[PDB]
Formats: sequence, structure tokens, C-alpha cells
Amino acid sequence: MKTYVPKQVEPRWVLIDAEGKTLGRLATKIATLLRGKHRPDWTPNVAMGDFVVVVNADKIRVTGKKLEQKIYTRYSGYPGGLKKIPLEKMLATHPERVLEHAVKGMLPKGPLGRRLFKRLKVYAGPDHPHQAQRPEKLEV
Amino acid sequence: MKVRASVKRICDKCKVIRRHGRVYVICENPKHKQRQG
Amino acid sequence: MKGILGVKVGMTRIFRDDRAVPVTVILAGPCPVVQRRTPEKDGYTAVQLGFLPQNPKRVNRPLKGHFAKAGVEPVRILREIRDFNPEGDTVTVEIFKPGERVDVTGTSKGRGFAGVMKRWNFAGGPDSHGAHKIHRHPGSIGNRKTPGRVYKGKKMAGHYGAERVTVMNLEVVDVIPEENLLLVKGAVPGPNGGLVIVRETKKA
Amino acid sequence: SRIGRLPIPVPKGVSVEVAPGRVKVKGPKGELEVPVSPEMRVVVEEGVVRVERPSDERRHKSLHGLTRTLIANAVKGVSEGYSKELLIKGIGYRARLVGRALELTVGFSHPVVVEPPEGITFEVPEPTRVRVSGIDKQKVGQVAANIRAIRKPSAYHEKGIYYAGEPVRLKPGK
Amino acid sequence: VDKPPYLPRPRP
RNA sequence: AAGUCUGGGCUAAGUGGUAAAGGAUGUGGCGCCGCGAAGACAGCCAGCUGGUCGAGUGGCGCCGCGCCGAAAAUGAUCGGGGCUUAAGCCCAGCGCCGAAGCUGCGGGUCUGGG
RNA sequence: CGAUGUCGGCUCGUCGCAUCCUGGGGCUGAAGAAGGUCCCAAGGGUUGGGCUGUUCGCCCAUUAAAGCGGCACGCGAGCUG
RNA sequence: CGCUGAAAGCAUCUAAGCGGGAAGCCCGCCCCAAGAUGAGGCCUCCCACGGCAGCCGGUAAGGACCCGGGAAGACCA
Ligand SMILES: [Mg+2]
Ligand SMILES: [Mg+2]
Ligand SMILES: [Mg+2]
Ligand SMILES: [Mg+2]
Ligand SMILES: [Mg+2]
Ligand SMILES: [Mg+2]
Ligand SMILES: [Mg+2]
Ligand SMILES: [Mg+2]
Ligand SMILES: [Mg+2]
Ligand SMILES: [Mg+2]
Ligand SMILES: [Mg+2]
Ligand SMILES: [Mg+2]
Ligand SMILES: [Mg+2]
Ligand SMILES: [Mg+2]
Ligand SMILES: [Mg+2]
Ligand SMILES: [Mg+2]
Ligand SMILES: [Mg+2]
Ligand SMILES: [Mg+2]
Ligand SMILES: [Mg+2]
Ligand SMILES: [Mg+2]
Ligand SMILES: [Mg+2]
Ligand SMILES: [Mg+2]
Ligand SMILES: [Mg+2]
Ligand SMILES: [Mg+2]
Ligand SMILES: [Mg+2]
Ligand SMILES: [Mg+2]
Ligand SMILES: [Mg+2]
Ligand SMILES: [Mg+2]
Ligand SMILES: [Mg+2]
Ligand SMILES: [Mg+2]
Ligand SMILES: [Mg+2]
Ligand SMILES: [Mg+2]
Ligand SMILES: [Mg+2]
Ligand SMILES: [Mg+2]
Ligand SMILES: [Mg+2]
Ligand SMILES: [Mg+2]
Ligand SMILES: [Mg+2]
Ligand SMILES: [Mg+2]
Ligand SMILES: [Mg+2]
Ligand SMILES: [Mg+2]
Ligand SMILES: [Mg+2]
Ligand SMILES: [Mg+2]
Ligand SMILES: [Mg+2]
Ligand SMILES: [Mg+2]
Ligand SMILES: [Mg+2]
Ligand SMILES: [Mg+2]
Ligand SMILES: [Mg+2]
Ligand SMILES: [Mg+2]
Ligand SMILES: [Mg+2]
Ligand SMILES: [Mg+2]
Ligand SMILES: [Mg+2]
Ligand SMILES: [Mg+2]
Ligand SMILES: [Mg+2]
Ligand SMILES: [Mg+2]
Ligand SMILES: [Mg+2]
Ligand SMILES: [Mg+2]
Ligand SMILES: [Mg+2]
Ligand SMILES: [Mg+2]
Ligand SMILES: [Mg+2]
Ligand SMILES: [Mg+2]
Ligand SMILES: [Mg+2]
Ligand SMILES: [Mg+2]
Ligand SMILES: [Mg+2]
Ligand SMILES: [Mg+2]
Ligand SMILES: [Mg+2]
Ligand SMILES: [Mg+2]
Ligand SMILES: [Mg+2]
Ligand SMILES: [Mg+2]
Ligand SMILES: [Mg+2]
Ligand SMILES: [Mg+2]
Ligand SMILES: [Mg+2]
Ligand SMILES: [Mg+2]
Ligand SMILES: [Mg+2]
Ligand SMILES: [Mg+2]
Ligand SMILES: [Mg+2]
Ligand SMILES: [Mg+2]
Ligand SMILES: [Mg+2]
Ligand SMILES: [Mg+2]
Ligand SMILES: [Mg+2]
Ligand SMILES: [Mg+2]
Ligand SMILES: [Mg+2]
Ligand SMILES: [Mg+2]
Ligand SMILES: [Mg+2]
Ligand SMILES: [Mg+2]
Ligand SMILES: [Mg+2]
Ligand SMILES: [Mg+2]
Ligand SMILES: [Mg+2]
Ligand SMILES: [Mg+2]
Ligand SMILES: [Mg+2]
Ligand SMILES: [Mg+2]
Ligand SMILES: [Mg+2]
Ligand SMILES: [Mg+2]
Ligand SMILES: [Mg+2]
Ligand SMILES: [Mg+2]
Ligand SMILES: [Mg+2]
Ligand SMILES: [Mg+2]
Ligand SMILES: [Mg+2]
Ligand SMILES: [Mg+2]
Ligand SMILES: [Mg+2]
Ligand SMILES: [Mg+2]
Ligand SMILES: [Mg+2]
Ligand SMILES: [Mg+2]
Ligand SMILES: [Mg+2]
Ligand SMILES: [Mg+2]
Ligand SMILES: [Mg+2]
Ligand SMILES: [Mg+2]
Ligand SMILES: [Mg+2]
Ligand SMILES: [Mg+2]
Ligand SMILES: [Mg+2]
Ligand SMILES: [Mg+2]
Ligand SMILES: [Mg+2]
Ligand SMILES: [Mg+2]
Ligand SMILES: [Mg+2]
Ligand SMILES: [Mg+2]
Ligand SMILES: [Mg+2]
Ligand SMILES: [Mg+2]
Ligand SMILES: [Mg+2]
Ligand SMILES: [Mg+2]
Ligand SMILES: [Mg+2]
Ligand SMILES: [Mg+2]
Ligand SMILES: [Mg+2]
Ligand SMILES: [Mg+2]
Ligand SMILES: [Mg+2]
Ligand SMILES: [Mg+2]
Ligand SMILES: [Mg+2]
Ligand SMILES: [Mg+2]
Ligand SMILES: [Mg+2]
Ligand SMILES: [Mg+2]
Ligand SMILES: [Mg+2]
Ligand SMILES: [Mg+2]
Ligand SMILES: [Mg+2]
Ligand SMILES: [Mg+2]
Ligand SMILES: [Zn+2]
Repeated sequence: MKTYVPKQVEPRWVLIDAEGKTLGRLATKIATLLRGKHRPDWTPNVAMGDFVVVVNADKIRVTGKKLEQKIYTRYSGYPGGLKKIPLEKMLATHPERVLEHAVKGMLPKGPLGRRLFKRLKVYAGPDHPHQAQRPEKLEV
Repeated sequence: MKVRASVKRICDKCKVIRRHGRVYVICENPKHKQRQG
Repeated sequence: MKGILGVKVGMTRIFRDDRAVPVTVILAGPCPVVQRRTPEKDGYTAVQLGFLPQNPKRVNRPLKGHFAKAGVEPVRILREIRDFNPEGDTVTVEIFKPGERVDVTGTSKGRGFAGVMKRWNFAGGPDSHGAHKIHRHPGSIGNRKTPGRVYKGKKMAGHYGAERVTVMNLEVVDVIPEENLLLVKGAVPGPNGGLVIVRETKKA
Repeated sequence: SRIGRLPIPVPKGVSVEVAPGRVKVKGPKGELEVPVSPEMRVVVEEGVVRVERPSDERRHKSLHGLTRTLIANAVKGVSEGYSKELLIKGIGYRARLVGRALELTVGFSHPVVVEPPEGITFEVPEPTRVRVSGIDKQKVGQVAANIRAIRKPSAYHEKGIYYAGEPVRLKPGK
Repeated sequence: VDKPPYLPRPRP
């Protein structure tokens, strides 16, 4: 007998209210959903995990002094081109980037991992535009 | 302000305060003001 | 903000209070508004201006349509001014009175492939004392094994000019509305006959 | 040896309403809200407010005394109100009112004009005494501090803006 | 600074 | 790949995740003395004793974990994301994952015994 | 060692900060002005000449200042020699 | 450098909270920029062709080729 490999299935859409949740600990679960490792027919070389919609990403929560002390970084290729941005400011300007960077780092590197990240839809504010897909509310 | 590794009371009116992660010594005598560093 | 399209016509000096003042003459008017960008519709605020009349025999169907919805004779050049919303449906040089300072944008003259000396004012090499075929060369372009590469942005030979340039805070010296003329003190980018933009200045 | 557990006399008639994490103190001179730790419980007894803490560990003791004074100051605020006086020592130096605003003439090349913020009132008796008065104690202290800063006491001469009841310690010159 | 050369110059 | 496993404690520095003499009302825990309902310490009224105040207060030492001392050159980082009754540290457990080690099954060859 | 071309200059920079100047401070045996000394700060700036192959240094005339270091004592498939 | 303020009846810029404060940091100015594959937006134009998410045939709006040139330019653009 050879191991079961699934034919393509309809992917599940899914909703998560990020409000008051701890950045990293939420991130971990979103990644799992994304990889689809909650599914007994999990297959490592195809995209068969869920689509994950997140709302209230601006109301993510963080412990210690990471608001002032956590630094996001960007190198431009140019001399002196390392930009440093604190959590506080990232939230004040692009709050969904906070959760986006977090999940992205916990996805695999490579062509598949990048596809999985595209299946993450993160939103600041309580609304999202995907009522069409009718995502299923998740408690995490 | 004096900035040293060893900040100490200099007179009986000196006071060892600690603010914002740093040890200071404040006092009536401006010469005795110290910050550890 | 306020602005207008125009062509640079040429330079002179005039006399004012027993002073010679260098001027560039700009033919600015008249510019019909042909579309307005609104926050409800476009997400920002601006006016699409038209400039210079065009032979309708040259204006294709998608363009013809655009003009028509605005009821405007076909025009040769279409350009936007941001955060500017004039009462009328035609912008003329009269939005500027003498004494105002403006910012002028044009397309700088094109020097094509420019050596490192013309482009970046490098010093080049010596012209005697042994200099070997390096008189206009740039010298070293790096270090050694650390970092073992050349920085992004390293000033080097390459094309120069024919690029957008805005010089700022030019005095409006006069305006001659019966002829759509603006007199601006000093120098404006680009050749005579070049299209320019004249906006109200951003300096204080 | 303790501040938080000393009870707060409440004059007649100021009211004290308790809410989670804040208490509101109304009186003859206005209202003021005191944000308060949810860990602390404020108690409304007859003619009296008390604050109680839930343990005897460090953070809680520290919050305890703080909260009692915080509310005590609010009470006194809407009753008696708060004020600080400034003395203006120095020959050229004088002050005057211009409408609600304060005009300091203290030896610069210009005069300085301080605008009273909300809840703050300026008074000039002599031209060398200024009174900052309001119901908010920390706001009165602030503005007062602000005013003094315009020309702090010299170290060498009895000149500048002084706190009333501020010593005039000086040092010699050559 | 002035240290002795470790290589000679050239040839053919 | 397998525990957001259980129970007790410490740490608030992202310490953990780069260092010393030394310095310090950081924090928790011990211990030892001095003074005090014959009224101490602190404030308000004097001259180290008085007066109301009505409780503790002041000093020495030890242990755990932290703080400073801590400046270097291309762009940063504990491997990364990220982690704070922890995803850190100490003590005690149960379970799992994990190698070409061990076992199961099948085969080869040499050697030894039949 | 079946080759990693070696001082100095020139050209072109770029980085560090133990900061020369400019900005903000505290103490001063800080009257004022001007200094001392420490702290924060690397954004920009940091001159022309005489001597010597010189780096360095001395010297002349200025300057807000005339910083010190790293980049194979930065840079000879860039030049000089 | 402060305001208010406990632990610690005093005091304390700090443990709750709030101020002021650099040529430096973020925005602001100028220029590039949707290959920003996360490939955005608006205005206008064409239109529903014939034959067995594919193939072939002719067109539409438009585009290219060619030519006269150009303060655009090495060719290209
Ligand atoms: Mg949490
Ligand atoms: Mg969660
Ligand atoms: Mg799950
Ligand atoms: Mg939380
Ligand atoms: Mg924080
Ligand atoms: Mg670089
Ligand atoms: Mg830069
Ligand atoms: Mg750097
Ligand atoms: Mg940058
Ligand atoms: Mg977020
Ligand atoms: Mg010292
Ligand atoms: Mg010092
Ligand atoms: Mg000493
Ligand atoms: Mg002593
Ligand atoms: Mg601070
Ligand atoms: Mg003191
Ligand atoms: Mg706009
Ligand atoms: Mg806008
Ligand atoms: Mg916008
Ligand atoms: Mg506008
Ligand atoms: Mg040439
Ligand atoms: Mg030239
Ligand atoms: Mg040039
Ligand atoms: Mg030149
Ligand atoms: Mg030269
Ligand atoms: Mg030359
Ligand atoms: Mg030269
Ligand atoms: Mg030669
Ligand atoms: Mg030659
Ligand atoms: Mg390299
Ligand atoms: Mg470039
Ligand atoms: Mg270049
Ligand atoms: Mg060009
Ligand atoms: Mg512009
Ligand atoms: Mg001017
Ligand atoms: Mg001017
Ligand atoms: Mg005139
Ligand atoms: Mg243009
Ligand atoms: Mg209690
Ligand atoms: Mg006071
Ligand atoms: Mg004050
Ligand atoms: Mg102030
Ligand atoms: Mg006072
Ligand atoms: Mg004297
Ligand atoms: Mg657990
Ligand atoms: Mg620290
Ligand atoms: Mg760390
Ligand atoms: Mg560390
Ligand atoms: Mg030792
Ligand atoms: Mg030690
Ligand atoms: Mg000691
Ligand atoms: Mg202790
Ligand atoms: Mg200890
Ligand atoms: Mg007593
Ligand atoms: Mg006596
Ligand atoms: Mg440290
Ligand atoms: Mg530093
Ligand atoms: Mg690991
Ligand atoms: Mg535990
Ligand atoms: Mg195995
Ligand atoms: Mg084996
Ligand atoms: Mg076997
Ligand atoms: Mg054998
Ligand atoms: Mg046999
Ligand atoms: Mg060799
Ligand atoms: Mg060789
Ligand atoms: Mg070789
Ligand atoms: Mg030279
Ligand atoms: Mg030379
Ligand atoms: Mg030369
Ligand atoms: Mg460099
Ligand atoms: Mg430099
Ligand atoms: Mg560094
Ligand atoms: Mg740096
Ligand atoms: Mg420094
Ligand atoms: Mg030093
Ligand atoms: Mg020094
Ligand atoms: Mg300075
Ligand atoms: Mg200065
Ligand atoms: Mg100074
Ligand atoms: Mg003196
Ligand atoms: Mg002075
Ligand atoms: Mg003097
Ligand atoms: Mg010293
Ligand atoms: Mg000084
Ligand atoms: Mg020195
Ligand atoms: Mg600098
Ligand atoms: Mg430098
Ligand atoms: Mg020179
Ligand atoms: Mg020289
Ligand atoms: Mg000579
Ligand atoms: Mg010379
Ligand atoms: Mg010579
Ligand atoms: Mg020399
Ligand atoms: Mg010498
Ligand atoms: Mg000077
Ligand atoms: Mg010199
Ligand atoms: Mg240097
Ligand atoms: Mg250098
Ligand atoms: Mg070396
Ligand atoms: Mg060198
Ligand atoms: Mg070298
Ligand atoms: Mg070399
Ligand atoms: Mg050579
Ligand atoms: Mg050489
Ligand atoms: Mg080389
Ligand atoms: Mg080479
Ligand atoms: Mg060269
Ligand atoms: Mg020779
Ligand atoms: Mg006070
Ligand atoms: Mg008090
Ligand atoms: Mg008190
Ligand atoms: Mg605080
Ligand atoms: Mg704390
Ligand atoms: Mg502040
Ligand atoms: Mg400036
Ligand atoms: Mg553009
Ligand atoms: Mg696009
Ligand atoms: Mg674009
Ligand atoms: Mg990307
Ligand atoms: Mg798309
Ligand atoms: Mg598009
Ligand atoms: Mg848009
Ligand atoms: Mg349009
Ligand atoms: Mg048709
Ligand atoms: Mg039809
Ligand atoms: Mg068809
Ligand atoms: Mg058919
Ligand atoms: Mg056609
Ligand atoms: Mg050209
Ligand atoms: Mg041509
Ligand atoms: Mg062609
Ligand atoms: Zn002292």
C-alpha cells in the first residue's frame, strides 16, 4: 500500500478577530491554518491549507516594552540604507504589517511558502471585503 | 553632573535616588549631583 | 495650491528701479479644465488642465471622447495640478500677480551620455606629470576584498539631463494677460519651446 | 506611618461617585475625574472617602498612598481650590494683565505673553506678584512652573521670577 | 608605513 | 518531527540573547543587633530631653535573580519569526519526537559449528 | 611562494565615534564676555600655501573648525612612480 | 530640566499619570517609482465576427513598419 495523497479540494475560508490577542501567539496558529497542518490529509508539497482573514489587526496586543523597543528593519542596498522602525510607529502607520511580518516569518521559505502567505488576508478595523467567500468564524 | 562608574553619597545631605533604570545622586549641593555611567 | 501649463519662450532682462533683472518669458495661458479629480471618485484632489489647441484630424477616438465629456476643443497637452480647484472652467495667467513667488517645472536639456566630469563635477586626472589616458576618468570606484563590490548609487558616467527639474521660489516680475505672458526672474529648466508648469511656491 | 489608609474628609457638600478605574469629584468650584487603579477599591462612607488595597506587596502599597492623595487633592480642589504665588524680583522686572493673559516684562528685548489654559486664572495684584489659580492641583503647579521658567532666579542677583516662599540662595561674583 | 617591498617589479 | 504538558518558585532586564574591578533604597528571601504604648522613627511646637502623633522604626550581614560599569568601523538579528504566572531561569514529574545505534522481515559474503 | 604587487601622492568615496566645528545640556574656583570639564549628538562641515618622496611633523596666512580612526596601513585589470 | 506623586506621615521627574527639551530621528521640500507579480486608481474608445479558458480566418478601437525631422539620442528609446 502507498500513502494517501489527496486530489484538489475546495479550500476553507476562515475569520479571526485579532483584537486583544498576543501578536506572536496568534501568529503561530494563523501559520498552521495556512500550512493546513490541522488537516488529516496534510501534504507538504501542495497548497491545501485554509484562507485566513483577520480583522482588528490594529488591536493586536504585545507584552513587555515591545511597543517602544521592538524594531522593524529594512535595508535598501544603498550606503547607509538601514531603516529602523519601532512597533509603536508601525502600528500608527501600517498596523496590518505587524501581524503580516509575524506570520510571514513563521511560514516556510520558498515558492510554496510565498503562496501560503498570499492566502493571508489581514485587515485593520473590524470589517473585511470577503463577505462573498463567507469565511467561517474561528475561535483561536 | 558627574558621570562615573562609582556614584556615592558625598555629604549627609546627599541622596541616592534611582530613576529610569539609572542610579542618580541628587543633593542640595549642585556639585554633588551624580549619574552612574 | 494653484498652477498652470505653459511653454518657455525665451530670456531677457528688463529694467526696474534702475536695476537690470534677468527674466524668462513664459506663455502660460489659457488652460481649460478638462477633468477634476475628486476624493469620492479618485481618492485625491486635482485639476486636469489642457494646453495648446490641436488639429482634430490628429486626435484619436478615445481621446476625442475624453475631451467631449468636458466640452472642450481638442488640446495638444494634458496635465494635472494637485490640490487646486479653480472656480471657473478656464485657468489663465491672471492667477498670478507680480510679486508672487512661484515654482517652475520643466524638462532639463539633454546631454545624452555624460562623462563623470560634466555629470558629477569630478576632478578627472592630471594633464601632465605622467597621467596615462586618464584625464577625464573617475579614479577608484571602490575598496578591495571588503566589501568587494560597488555601492548602489555610485556616481558614474551615463545619461544626463532631459529629466524633470523644478527650481523654486522665482519672483513673478510681471504678467501681461492680454498676451498670456508670465515674466519670471531668473532661469527656468529646459529649452525654448519646452513645456513648463508654473505652480504657486511652497517656500515661506 | 501611612497615607493610603488615612481617610479623606469630604466637606459639605462635594460628591464623590465611584466607577471602575475612576472617581468623579464635583463641588462648588467644578468637577474633576481621578483615574484610579482597578486594583484599588475606593469606599464612600459618611462624610468620608477611603481607599483600600488588596495585598501588602510592593506595587499595591505604592498604588495605595498615591490613590488616597490623588482623591484628597481632587476634593480640596473643588472646595477650596488651588493656587500658587509668584514673586517678581529685579529692577526692570514687572508684570501686568492683558485681558485674561499674563504679560511678563522681565528684561528680554521683548515682553512675553502667557495665555491661561482651560481652568486656570491669572491675577496681578502689585505689578510684582502673580497668582495662578485653578481647581486642578497638578495643572496649577505646571503653569506656575511654566511661568517661573520664563526667567528663572539668577544665581548671582536677586533677579527673576520666584516662587513665593522660595529661598534666595546666592553666590559671590569676583 | 615605509615597509620593505615583498615583490620585485617586472620583466618581459 | 514531537507538550502552547503538570505542579512549586524567581526574574521585568527582551535579563535570557557576550566581560571585570567596583558602584547602587532593583527585587525576593534568610539572619543579626539598636531604639519604641514609660510613646520610638517621620512631620507639625522647643530647647542630644521635652509637647500631639500612635505605631513600628533604624543599622549590620548572608542567599537567589536582576541594574550600571559596556565605545569601532558595509545592514541588522537570540539561527529567524517571535516569546514575559514565558516559548526565560531554578526544583520536581508524566508523555512524545528523534540516527545509517537497537529490534522486526528479506538477502549477500567470509568465518566457526553442525 | 604552479605570485595575495609592496610606501607616499592623485582620483573616488564610504563607515565608526573615543566629537575638531556647528546644535542641545549639567557642574564650574560660571559677574558679563570669554574659558575649563563632563554629558547628548555622526546631519552637514572640516581652507590655501613653504620644507621634505614622505606618511608624520614644523612653519606662514586664514578659519566656525582647521577631528582621530577603519575599509588588504580602502583604492597600481583606476593613474602616478 | 520639571509638574503631580506613593512605596518610605518627610523627601523623591516615577513606581500610576502629565510637561518641556537637539544641526540629530519621523513627516514636510526636490527626484525616481505599480515587475508594489501585493502587478493599484480614474476618464475615454472598440465590441457583442466567420470555421471545426484550445486552434484557425478576417477585422474593430488602436498600434507598428516606412519616410521628413528633432536643444531627444551611441544603437535602441
Ligand atoms: Mg500573552
Ligand atoms: Mg490568541
Ligand atoms: Mg488550531
Ligand atoms: Mg496582554
Ligand atoms: Mg510596550
Ligand atoms: Mg553600501
Ligand atoms: Mg541614507
Ligand atoms: Mg552603519
Ligand atoms: Mg534608508
Ligand atoms: Mg497587525
Ligand atoms: Mg567625575
Ligand atoms: Mg563626569
Ligand atoms: Mg570616589
Ligand atoms: Mg557620608
Ligand atoms: Mg527620560
Ligand atoms: Mg534634595
Ligand atoms: Mg489630493
Ligand atoms: Mg490627498
Ligand atoms: Mg493619497
Ligand atoms: Mg486640498
Ligand atoms: Mg566629452
Ligand atoms: Mg564637459
Ligand atoms: Mg553637473
Ligand atoms: Mg566646477
Ligand atoms: Mg583637480
Ligand atoms: Mg583638470
Ligand atoms: Mg588633478
Ligand atoms: Mg608612463
Ligand atoms: Mg595624454
Ligand atoms: Mg561582499
Ligand atoms: Mg541608482
Ligand atoms: Mg551615476
Ligand atoms: Mg532621457
Ligand atoms: Mg513637483
Ligand atoms: Mg530669495
Ligand atoms: Mg529669499
Ligand atoms: Mg514692471
Ligand atoms: Mg510635463
Ligand atoms: Mg488597605
Ligand atoms: Mg511645592
Ligand atoms: Mg518649579
Ligand atoms: Mg517647564
Ligand atoms: Mg514649590
Ligand atoms: Mg568672593
Ligand atoms: Mg503551559
Ligand atoms: Mg537595561
Ligand atoms: Mg534579548
Ligand atoms: Mg543584553
Ligand atoms: Mg578579576
Ligand atoms: Mg559582579
Ligand atoms: Mg553602601
Ligand atoms: Mg532588600
Ligand atoms: Mg540582593
Ligand atoms: Mg518626634
Ligand atoms: Mg536642654
Ligand atoms: Mg545594558
Ligand atoms: Mg553611542
Ligand atoms: Mg532550534
Ligand atoms: Mg510553571
Ligand atoms: Mg530510523
Ligand atoms: Mg547495524
Ligand atoms: Mg537477519
Ligand atoms: Mg571474516
Ligand atoms: Mg563442515
Ligand atoms: Mg607568497
Ligand atoms: Mg599567476
Ligand atoms: Mg593572479
Ligand atoms: Mg597633493
Ligand atoms: Mg598628483
Ligand atoms: Mg593635482
Ligand atoms: Mg565604507
Ligand atoms: Mg569622511
Ligand atoms: Mg555601531
Ligand atoms: Mg550606525
Ligand atoms: Mg558619545
Ligand atoms: Mg572618551
Ligand atoms: Mg575626551
Ligand atoms: Mg558642540
Ligand atoms: Mg555649544
Ligand atoms: Mg558647550
Ligand atoms: Mg571668571
Ligand atoms: Mg557665559
Ligand atoms: Mg569673569
Ligand atoms: Mg574630568
Ligand atoms: Mg559647558
Ligand atoms: Mg579633554
Ligand atoms: Mg556629524
Ligand atoms: Mg566622517
Ligand atoms: Mg593645502
Ligand atoms: Mg598640503
Ligand atoms: Mg618656491
Ligand atoms: Mg607641499
Ligand atoms: Mg619639494
Ligand atoms: Mg609633508
Ligand atoms: Mg618627519
Ligand atoms: Mg569661538
Ligand atoms: Mg594644513
Ligand atoms: Mg579621516
Ligand atoms: Mg576616511
Ligand atoms: Mg594595518
Ligand atoms: Mg592611510
Ligand atoms: Mg594602501
Ligand atoms: Mg591594492
Ligand atoms: Mg601600475
Ligand atoms: Mg602605488
Ligand atoms: Mg587592484
Ligand atoms: Mg585585481
Ligand atoms: Mg580611473
Ligand atoms: Mg625611481
Ligand atoms: Mg513637589
Ligand atoms: Mg506632598
Ligand atoms: Mg505627602
Ligand atoms: Mg510612569
Ligand atoms: Mg517598573
Ligand atoms: Mg515629554
Ligand atoms: Mg541649520
Ligand atoms: Mg512621476
Ligand atoms: Mg501596473
Ligand atoms: Mg505610475
Ligand atoms: Mg515583496
Ligand atoms: Mg492582480
Ligand atoms: Mg494599472
Ligand atoms: Mg488610489
Ligand atoms: Mg483622463
Ligand atoms: Mg463587430
Ligand atoms: Mg453584432
Ligand atoms: Mg466567434
Ligand atoms: Mg460553430
Ligand atoms: Mg485601421
Ligand atoms: Mg539631444
Ligand atoms: Mg535620427
Ligand atoms: Mg529603428
Ligand atoms: Zn551632598
